[PDB]
Amino acid sequence: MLEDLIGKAYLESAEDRRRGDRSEEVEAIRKYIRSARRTVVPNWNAEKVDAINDVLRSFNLREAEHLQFNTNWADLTRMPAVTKALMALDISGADLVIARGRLGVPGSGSLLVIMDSRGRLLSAAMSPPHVIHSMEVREAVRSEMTHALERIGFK
Amino acid sequence: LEDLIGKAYLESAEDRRRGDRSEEVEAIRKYIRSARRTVVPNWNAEKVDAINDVLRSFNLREAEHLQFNTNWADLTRMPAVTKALMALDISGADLVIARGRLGVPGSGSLLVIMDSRGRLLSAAMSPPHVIHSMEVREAVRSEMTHALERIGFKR
Repeated sequence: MLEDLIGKAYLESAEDRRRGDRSEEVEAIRKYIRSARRTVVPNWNAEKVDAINDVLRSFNLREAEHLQFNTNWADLTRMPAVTKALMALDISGADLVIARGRLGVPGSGSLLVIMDSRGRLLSAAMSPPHVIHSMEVREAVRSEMTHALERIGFK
Repeated sequence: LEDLIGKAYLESAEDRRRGDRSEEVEAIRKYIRSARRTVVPNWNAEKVDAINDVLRSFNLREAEHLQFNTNWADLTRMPAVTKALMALDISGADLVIARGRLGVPGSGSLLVIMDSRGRLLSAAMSPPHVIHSMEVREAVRSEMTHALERIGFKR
């Protein structure tokens, strides 16, 4: 499904017919997520993985298995959350990856991403650095996971 | 920023990293305030004017904008980031602000603030317009506002 719609969207942009995202594209992202047989999270922290899984369960989505690899190494790259997600994909071969880490440079706060089996970005959500807005991490993760799904029309 | 990046990288490397530090977030704000030239690749006057209205309200120098075809960013995996990098590579500016698609078709919008070496300082997102009927200038205004307030700017 996603390849079909990407090919079509790419042709649209190429022919200057692109005027934003289309309801069928958003729907396909939801369908991809709902049908994913294996979802993996590289984050090892139980509070964060449990928060993610709490939210998935609340949307009737299959829970994520977590990996147990050193994820500090992602923090020496330009987009840590995305690097961590790609690491999870490359190790696991999963259909869906959900990962959380730093947005960009030190100081830039947090980004949670939902990525597909070929390394593409389906949705995401962010929080300010904790030093700017205090929020218990489990609630930050819960809200980011919720926002990442609701923003593409999940109920 | 490189001095703080070095120290943050050493923390992560040595298993001492526990989130972003106040001094790091402060450094990002300083970098943004000190920028000699801010460039926006988005050509749409409505989007550029909304960005500039926000910058002005935060006492920041307004962005110049580029005029080139930005549709082609939409054939890449992270269109907003691609667009920002294109703006940086053409302009040599100190600060780039760019808005475009987050990821795959259907994935909504991402606004990024990028430094002179292509690193991500801050960002903000909106759902696809089909999901949230926000007027686009309100979408861009709110994204620009969120991207600055999340790192501690005050209007």
